[PDB]
Amino acid sequence: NASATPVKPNYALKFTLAGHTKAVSSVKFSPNGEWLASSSADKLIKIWGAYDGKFEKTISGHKLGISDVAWSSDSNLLVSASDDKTLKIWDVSSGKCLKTLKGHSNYVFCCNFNPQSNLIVSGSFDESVRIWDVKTGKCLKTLPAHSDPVSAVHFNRDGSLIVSSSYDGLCRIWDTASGQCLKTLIDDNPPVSFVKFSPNGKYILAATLDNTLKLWDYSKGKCLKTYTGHKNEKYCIFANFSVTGGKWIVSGSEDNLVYIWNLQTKEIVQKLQGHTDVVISTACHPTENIIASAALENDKTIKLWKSDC
Ligand SMILES: Cc1cc(=O)c(C(=O)NCc2c(F)cc(-c3ccccc3)cc2F)nn1-c1cccnc1
Repeated sequence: NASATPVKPNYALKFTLAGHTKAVSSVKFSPNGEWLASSSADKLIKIWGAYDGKFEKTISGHKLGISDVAWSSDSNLLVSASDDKTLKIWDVSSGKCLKTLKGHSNYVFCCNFNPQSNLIVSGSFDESVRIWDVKTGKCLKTLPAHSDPVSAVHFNRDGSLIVSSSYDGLCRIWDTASGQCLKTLIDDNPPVSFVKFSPNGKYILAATLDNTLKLWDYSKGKCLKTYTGHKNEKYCIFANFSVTGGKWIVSGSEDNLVYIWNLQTKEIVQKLQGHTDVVISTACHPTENIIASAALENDKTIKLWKSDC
């Protein structure tokens, strides 16, 4: 009683990046592919070579831990989101703080530039989404987005839309220009710990704290794919579309592994072993089949992985 008679990636460890003194929170590749930025509970941002993993510099100034970091499209600026209730805009070359973005009334959890990089979007424990002017550092809009902390914020491919997620169990799609809510994605209502648009902007990938990732057609409000087998019941774990080779979904996990799924078949195709604590963050290199992963305080390292597809 059995059946009658696709390629997988082969990610392998290349480098372990040590230096953070507390849990890592977020890793992001620069758009130019040259750098990896890491944020940590240790209040620091570190910059590493994306290709050889070589430590470049520490950027300091936040008064408390950092949950997230994000690059401008020209790779020249970073924004960071901190428990000190601020975001900071950094000149990466000089390491200098250009602007402190003040307005959130509690921890800032998540941040992103728009592709244009004239705006920053932030989400906070204060349950709001804010849109900031990069040039002036002024808050342009406060969206009453959620009824629990905002876990993720992301612009789509042309900057016209924002997606937000919250532990309130909702994903919302916002019109950037007006700040008006275009769509709420909702029955079981598990907390939403992470969301991002697909690179093509047609789909959103949402992580829920029932050990599940789902690919939504948000226009149709229909779930097209489900990815599971990993552990996620507590943390905001960054997930990704890997598009440089085979079409994969990449995520961290509370079982200390990096999970890679076939986007179409939803099968687990790789589990990357090596981290010694929760893998809180994954990132995919913009041009090469390279993954960065980072872990919580029993580990505190970033790992770089390479695949042939
Ligand atoms: C060039 C390019 C290549 C990509 O692989 C993607 C992208 O989004 N890939 C993820 C992806 C997919 F591979 C397939 C499905 C899917 C789901 C159900 C049924 C049928 C298909 C959904 C997905 F989200 N995007 N771009 C891109 C990049 C920048 C601006 N425009 C486009």
